[PDB]
Amino acid sequence: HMLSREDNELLVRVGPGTAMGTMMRLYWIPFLKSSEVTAGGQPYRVRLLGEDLVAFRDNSGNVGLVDHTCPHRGAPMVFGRNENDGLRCVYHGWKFKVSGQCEEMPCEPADSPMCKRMKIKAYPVKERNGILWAYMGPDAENAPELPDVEWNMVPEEQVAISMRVQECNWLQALEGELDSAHAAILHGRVGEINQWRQAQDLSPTFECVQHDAGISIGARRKTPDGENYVRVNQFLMPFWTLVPPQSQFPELSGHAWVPIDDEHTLCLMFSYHPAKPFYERTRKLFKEGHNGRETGHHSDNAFEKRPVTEPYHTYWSKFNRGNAYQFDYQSQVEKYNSGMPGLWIQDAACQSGTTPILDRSKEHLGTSDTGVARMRRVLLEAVKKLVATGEHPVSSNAPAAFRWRAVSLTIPLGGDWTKLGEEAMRAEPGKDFGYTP
Amino acid sequence: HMLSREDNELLVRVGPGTAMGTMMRLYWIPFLKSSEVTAGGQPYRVRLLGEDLVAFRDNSGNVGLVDHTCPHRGAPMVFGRNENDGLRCVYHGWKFKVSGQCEEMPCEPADSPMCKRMKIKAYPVKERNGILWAYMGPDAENAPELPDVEWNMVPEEQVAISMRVQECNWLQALEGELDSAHAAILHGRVGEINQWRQAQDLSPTFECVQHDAGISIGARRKTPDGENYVRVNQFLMPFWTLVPPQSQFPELSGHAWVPIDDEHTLCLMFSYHPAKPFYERTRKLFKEGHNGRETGHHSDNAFEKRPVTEPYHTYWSKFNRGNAYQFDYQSQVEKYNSGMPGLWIQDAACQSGTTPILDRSKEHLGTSDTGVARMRRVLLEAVKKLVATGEHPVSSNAPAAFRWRAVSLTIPLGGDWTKLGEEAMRAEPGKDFGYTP
Amino acid sequence: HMLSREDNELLVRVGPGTAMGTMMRLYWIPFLKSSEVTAGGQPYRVRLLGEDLVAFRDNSGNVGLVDHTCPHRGAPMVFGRNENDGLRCVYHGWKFKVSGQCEEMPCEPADSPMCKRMKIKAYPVKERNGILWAYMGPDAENAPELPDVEWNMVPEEQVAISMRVQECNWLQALEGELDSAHAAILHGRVGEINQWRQAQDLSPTFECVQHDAGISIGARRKTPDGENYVRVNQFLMPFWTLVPPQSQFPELSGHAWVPIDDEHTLCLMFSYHPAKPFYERTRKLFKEGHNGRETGHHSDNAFEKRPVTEPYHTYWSKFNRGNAYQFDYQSQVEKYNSGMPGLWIQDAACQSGTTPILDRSKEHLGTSDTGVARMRRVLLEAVKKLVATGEHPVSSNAPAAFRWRAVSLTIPLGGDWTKLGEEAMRAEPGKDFGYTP
Ligand SMILES: N[C@@H](CCC(=O)O)C(=O)O
Ligand SMILES: N[C@@H](CCC(=O)O)C(=O)O
Ligand SMILES: N[C@@H](CCC(=O)O)C(=O)O
Ligand code: FES
Ligand code: FES
Ligand code: FES
Ligand SMILES: [Fe+2]
Ligand SMILES: [Fe+2]
Ligand SMILES: [Fe+2]
Repeated sequence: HMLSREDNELLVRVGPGTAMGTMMRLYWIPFLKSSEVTAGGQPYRVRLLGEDLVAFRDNSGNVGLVDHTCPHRGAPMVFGRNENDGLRCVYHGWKFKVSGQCEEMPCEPADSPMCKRMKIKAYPVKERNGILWAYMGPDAENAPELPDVEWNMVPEEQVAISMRVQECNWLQALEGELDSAHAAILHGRVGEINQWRQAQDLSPTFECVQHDAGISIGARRKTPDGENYVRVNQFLMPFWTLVPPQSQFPELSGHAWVPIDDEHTLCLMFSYHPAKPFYERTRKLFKEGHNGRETGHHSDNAFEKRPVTEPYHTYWSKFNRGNAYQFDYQSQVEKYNSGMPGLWIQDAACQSGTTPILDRSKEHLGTSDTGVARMRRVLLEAVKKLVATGEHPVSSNAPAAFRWRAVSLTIPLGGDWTKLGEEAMRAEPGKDFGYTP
Repeated sequence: HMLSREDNELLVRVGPGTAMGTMMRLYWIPFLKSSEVTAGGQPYRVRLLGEDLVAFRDNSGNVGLVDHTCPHRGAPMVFGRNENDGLRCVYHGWKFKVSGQCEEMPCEPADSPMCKRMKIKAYPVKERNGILWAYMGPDAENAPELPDVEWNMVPEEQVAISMRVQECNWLQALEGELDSAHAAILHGRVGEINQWRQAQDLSPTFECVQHDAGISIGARRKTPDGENYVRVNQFLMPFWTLVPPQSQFPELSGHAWVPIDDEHTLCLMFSYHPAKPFYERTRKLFKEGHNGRETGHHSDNAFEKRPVTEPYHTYWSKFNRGNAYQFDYQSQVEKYNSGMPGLWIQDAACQSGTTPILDRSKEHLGTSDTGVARMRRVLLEAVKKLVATGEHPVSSNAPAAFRWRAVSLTIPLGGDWTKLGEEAMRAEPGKDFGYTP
Repeated sequence: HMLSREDNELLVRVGPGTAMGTMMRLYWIPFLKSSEVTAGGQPYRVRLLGEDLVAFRDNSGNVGLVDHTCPHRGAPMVFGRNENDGLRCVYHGWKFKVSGQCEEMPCEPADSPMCKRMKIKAYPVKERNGILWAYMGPDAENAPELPDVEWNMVPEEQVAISMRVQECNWLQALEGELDSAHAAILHGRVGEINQWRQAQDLSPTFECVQHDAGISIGARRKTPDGENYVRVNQFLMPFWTLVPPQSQFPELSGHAWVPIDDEHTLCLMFSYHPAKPFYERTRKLFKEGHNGRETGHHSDNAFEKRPVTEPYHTYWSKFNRGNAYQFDYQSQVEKYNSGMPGLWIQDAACQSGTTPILDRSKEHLGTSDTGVARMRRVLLEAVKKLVATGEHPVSSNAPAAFRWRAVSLTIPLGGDWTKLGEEAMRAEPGKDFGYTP
């Protein structure tokens, strides 16, 4: 469970040519909402796995993802003209299709073959249920299908999405969602029956079961009746977490914790009902805030302004390191265990720590980190095999391996959740929970 | 035409002791307007070729250029008292003349010889037609006269000047003014006869002729009548560009692209009539803006506020990297090929690229860069000889070599512009264009 | 007197494991006002000698000083809950006493021994006359008593305190207070009898006498009557300066110039009467400003806002590098030798120089720096012995060695101030000056 500086480096470094950056590049990356690029409209800057890029939707409705720098003499592609089914650099007129193929160089002789030989760096994009996905691996023609992540396979009326930039490395943010025991402590109310059933037993015991695409982490608690309440969080490779539903207005939430660069993470959150249209009231509260506080989702109107040249320029929060997440001491005294003004914010402020990259060689884990330690083991084993022998993880070529659900089961004391919950943990089209969360 | 990382380094690095910084130091540097330092008034911070300095005009009207740091115990010289024909550090009273010679140390015994031995680093300044020039080379007593650049030799009523800081390395900005084919593309209007004659032929062919002080770059276009329209841009060592005049209210513009440091450039722009007082209307539009947009010059009231301790503290634009040059997508859609709100801004946003120093080893040149490639050849050859054998460029000791003009000639198809334009490309006191631009 | 780059490095570097950082760690560090942490109230971030920490006062009134980072999984301790005589990280509930001992880990089994073995990095704090002191040395059980610095031993009604962050390395700020000749120059009025008696003789001669805890620096001036006026500034190890009193409303001022990190200094200033309650008018002017200008103390309401996560978040001035200390040229012309709007500000702007760490290998000292040079000699000798042989300075284990006062004596021409001022330079409980300042 104890990590060297070297192990820490293998996990946090995601830039081009790095171990973890190479392994991340074997998977499709969910990187933007469909709505963010309008056909023939403004391009949108992103940065993914350390690389600065520009997405645009052409007039025929197709999205390309290209270098942010023009390959001619280096002008910014975000200032290009998106029209006639291409993005054209305004400096000398080089025009690129969504594929990256250059289509015109107006300043060059018309006989010139330079144009047909020219490509801007570009990555294939797929689009599903309002989400754009990119494949950044070296062999696009050998890319598998999108992963069978249920949240992105249900009709859109069943799902609610948000995204935000968090100012820390991806893995310490991901860990925060495989950490069942934190929630009652960090997110609880001062003083006072209980508020969640997790509040009933503050020290779950842990059991973890590896499968082809990650690990199931069962947090086993005692119930005031001497049954077991098992919350099973799911990790799916390389950067997915699934959160076990609560009692009221039960839904399946989770994130892809997409590394923007070594210091920043795109926190793509989803909340879905597996079988019914999503709760209308919940949807609105995600978007507008709840009792004046952020939910687990980022609300729609609480982002700062950034220029178009910044990556994810519309996803930087008004709650950030530079203002200590608008921490409110008085509310910590009077009402909330933590004075951060919302659910995701409480998570972000803790997990982002006092520097953007956690040094795990300095940490001191307890039993509450059992699941965290086990998930790291999966990552490290995978990345090391990739470095040692060039072997890819099974899950990088197996879309059907992602058909998982987190579950919150009530079972006899000492029960085997892996058997009792076998069916409920299986994702299926339009199948309901199969139990009472 | 293909540059190594190493060649790129030789060109972009301008700090003390570097190859290009050594070669730049062989030439007089135009570095401030006369009006910027009033006799006995406030000193003004500058940084040139990587060095932080303070200019001041003493009570007798003479300008000195000295270290920004007091040589005693390091106090900032910009806070010194400019009076009694010296600048005096307020910490312990050391007073320096424009030459750098220390004149008084009030806290020292009056017998002490330390004072007469003490000099602050200082560089010789010359003043001509409202422009201050500095010589930063190691052997001031062997400095040639100022270069015979016509723009700075005409009476002031014939010339209009602006300066601005651009947040990129000097050479990529200079290149933008030896790049005839860019202009119709970057600076054109959406949709629609034509607007400039350059718009008639979007792919000039290129011919370049080296001379003692740089290179003449002839962009040859076709005319709708089967004559040739040749625009000859001029590069003069080490950092001058001359722009061929347009048809209406023809004038000769250009820049010295003065390296402030490796990441910043002082863009000193001049526009002159060679024989008549400058167009009054043009002058005002440079100063005030044109249809609410910047011209090629920076307007007088569109700079941000900076503290006196910053170099060129009054020349940082309100249009800058941090706000994406106030890019306006709607105007790009409706009216302008590029949505940057002015001529210089369109140039700056493209040429400054996505990082302050362009890596030319990553670029992909075409025929439109013929002149750019040829100018780099001149620079690289010069800097390499200087490194290899210590040989100075001819033009570093030949003021009369700078007597050039850019020209825009109409000539028979296939004509020899070098002969037909021989006289028009020669600068002479009060001589008119000698043709119709 | 001439320092190598290497000597400069030995003096300016104060982080963990460095020479000067090791030697500083042998002494108690005055680091906060008592009033800054209320019992059971908000914790307060500090950084000392390169280390980021959190101070808190528990419900029983005791102060702890702990790592700013939770030793579990790295959450910020400044967001912890200060209650029930501990500070508890909100992420997983780890609770720490003022000693650093962990008291609870709610998420762990109740049998678990991890808790009793766990400590957060913590340092012992002592409290005296409204000042909190920390011991950061490796052997706390062998720490001497607090130093017998009189300013912190008188009843509080005799003393006035301020603190501010200055954006430069500690030693160049400390030097400014062992530099008698600066004051009449930097702090004087334009044109015009005199204003201080230091203004009568602008070039004192210097004599220095080392003692166990530092050096006495006598600046000897001529009086308009042919007597001697000796101002004796005191340096006490490692970072104390004592300022000789003036004529009117004489008081003893000084600072501990506490290194926050290599680039920042906590300027803890004290002004006391040795025998009477402090002048009420003086006290108010320190707090409110004097004729609209800062005194030597920072006024109470001229700090910028910083988030709770910044060290010394309430001590960053509105007069700072980023705004050139609100320098006012017009006032420099009309009224003040230096246009900085106050006494400490004039000091700060000069001594902070043009970069945060002065490179002494580039300086050019004169006789006015005699005391500065001698104080450096004491520091360098001490730090070198510590590195060479592991020997600690005498003064690091001798509280009674700090019982010193600066003095401003009137004595016969050529007198021996060390004998004439022997008694006046001795600090004693409630003893008056023993002369007329
Ligand atoms: N995102 C949820 C996860 C809840 C859980 O792990 O049970 C939180 O931060 O509380
Ligand atoms: N400064 C002018 C140069 C014009 C030319 O090269 O012809 C521009 O940016 O358009
Ligand atoms: N802090 C005082 C010290 C005065 C002295 O050294 O005499 C000043 O800056 O002027
Ligand atoms: S820089 Fe993009 S076309 Fe020339
Ligand atoms: S620092 Fe300039 S005179 Fe002393
Ligand atoms: S990070 Fe502080 S208790 Fe877990
Ligand atoms: Fe949480
Ligand atoms: Fe241009
Ligand atoms: Fe002073």
